[PDB]
Amino acid sequence: SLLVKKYCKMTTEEIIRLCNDFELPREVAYKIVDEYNINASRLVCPWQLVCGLVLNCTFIVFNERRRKDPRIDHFIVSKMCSLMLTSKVDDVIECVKLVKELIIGEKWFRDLQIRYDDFDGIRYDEIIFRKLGSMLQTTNILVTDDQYNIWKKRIEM
DNA sequence: TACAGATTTTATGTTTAGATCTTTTATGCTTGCTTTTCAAA
Repeated sequence: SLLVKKYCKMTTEEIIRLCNDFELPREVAYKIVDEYNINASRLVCPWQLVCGLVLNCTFIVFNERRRKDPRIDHFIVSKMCSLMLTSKVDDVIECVKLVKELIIGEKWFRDLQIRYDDFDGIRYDEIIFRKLGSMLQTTNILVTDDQYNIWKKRIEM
């Protein structure tokens, strides 16, 4: 598996072509390249770092269609194990959980979360009522209005 | 004015909460030396 081999050396072309497999814009891929170039000589398994960075970027870039459809979350992680030569899925989840704490406090990741409105999966208007202890926050019991509208369109079609 | 009772004043004892200083002991930095896994060939 690609998550096991150590001390690999990579080119910029491999990183920028692996970034375009998941449909990322140019500046996000450039920030992924720069985050790799900062920690170039102080790295053990670069494939894990690149995999988890392109993951944590493509949940943020594709959060709204993940809210539209949940199985895309099972589609991006299925595309990753079909490229990283890894049989199981839990290694990729532990990989992204491990690389998440390395970029959490940085300015570019904060600006990405601001610009694409991810904030660990929910809007600012929802997270400011969840942290305040507002009981009037939207609970995860009923479906959303857009989901009800597209379901009613599916019924009428 | 006048005296009985209530309250204040002054004085001392009892117990608790806490400060300050002193002494002995733990701990952390410094320097030198030796062990032991780690990225590279």
